[PDB]
Amino acid sequence: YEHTAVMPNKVGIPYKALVERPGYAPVHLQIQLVNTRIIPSTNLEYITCKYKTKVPSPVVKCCGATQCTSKPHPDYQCQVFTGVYPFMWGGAYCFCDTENTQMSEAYVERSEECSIDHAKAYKVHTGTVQAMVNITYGSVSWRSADVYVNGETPAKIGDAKLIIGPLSSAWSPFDNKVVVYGHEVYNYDFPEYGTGKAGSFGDLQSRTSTSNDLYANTNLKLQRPQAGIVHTPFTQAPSGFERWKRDKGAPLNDVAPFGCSIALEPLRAENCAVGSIPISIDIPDAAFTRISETPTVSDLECKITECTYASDFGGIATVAYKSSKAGNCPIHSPSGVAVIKENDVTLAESGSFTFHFSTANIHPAFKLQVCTSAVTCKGDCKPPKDHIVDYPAQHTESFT
Amino acid sequence: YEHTAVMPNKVGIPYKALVERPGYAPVHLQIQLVNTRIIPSTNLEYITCK
Repeated sequence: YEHTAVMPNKVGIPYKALVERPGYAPVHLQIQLVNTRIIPSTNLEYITCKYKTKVPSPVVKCCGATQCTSKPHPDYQCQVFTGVYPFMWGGAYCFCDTENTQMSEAYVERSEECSIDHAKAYKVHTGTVQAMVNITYGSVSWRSADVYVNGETPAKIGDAKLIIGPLSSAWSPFDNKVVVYGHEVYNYDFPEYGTGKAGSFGDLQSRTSTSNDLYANTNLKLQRPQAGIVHTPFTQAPSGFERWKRDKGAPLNDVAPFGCSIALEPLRAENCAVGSIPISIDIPDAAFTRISETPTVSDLECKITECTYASDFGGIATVAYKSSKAGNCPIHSPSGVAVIKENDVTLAESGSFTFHFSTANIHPAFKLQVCTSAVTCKGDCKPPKDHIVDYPAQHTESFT
Repeated sequence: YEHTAVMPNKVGIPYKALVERPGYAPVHLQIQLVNTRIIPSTNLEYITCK
């Protein structure tokens, strides 16, 4: 009843296996993986965005110098100039000709746009993956269970209880350093907090949008106003966050192999088809029925009808059933050569019922198990010319 | 599927060909040539009369 089985990690591929429960009628299983969310553990480092040089009003003493003070503003650049003669609309501003001094100061403050648009640095750990599994086994034909991958957690939705994982591959598309920009994910190597070079990425680094303190290395340097005019000419490197926005690499959600996609989320990488899962499930004995009730289908034979050497269910075959009583009968092929989309067939008195399947061998010689009745369906297949189908469901490529 | 086939250039004959695309039932096709006009390119030279 406790059917342990390793399962390939695919999303849209069934796992219709058969339970070889002694003393009772065998019961088919069926497992599907809707999602394979990874959700690695993450730790935010800092957020960067365009900055705004909030330059306050200059201090202009008409006759006399004025020493500046080292204010605690981030990247607070202050410098005093000498020998200035500012004009304004109302005429010349002072009667002195050399004692005029200007005290110009400027500091970098994060732009108002940071509230909505801002990159996010992230350092990630291994984390723990989760999956949504649908199991339509036996006669219940339904399940809607969210499960983990750790090799301890039971999942007991409906009547059956089972345990999943751990994954065979520790492959994580995320790197140790991950940069998230609004909706797309880039595995860019942000240097560290409080060390960004001016002009490059992370010129302005804030711990959090709420955090008041930040790290603004913009190489801001004021210069003398020209021709006696009241303003604050400041020379600084162009916004580093503006750069790398128009020349960033391909997002990780567009270069991650194994068909894995990401989202603005706990950063799960869903549908990351890789490795296998050691699935173990405990079927309740209630679903089991006495073996003495299943009709006998011995002395039957299998005939191939038309097999296509393709990926979709192009293979069909007719089975000449030789039964005694009437009832349901699970069908399954223990061999991985062929996969049968058909799940249950009712048996009449010496009837014949076609079924569909798919295979990957030119001359498929696969065992067919029919409610405790073995038969080999040997035949021939033909490759298709119009290779236009859904994604392959045979998942059995090997030597042919 | 793309049933490529050479058939004789005749008028009164069905070209009963089967389409054996795997996965589906074969279907027959009938082809007949009612007309075989050639219509070569021409260029008027001149006109003569009594």
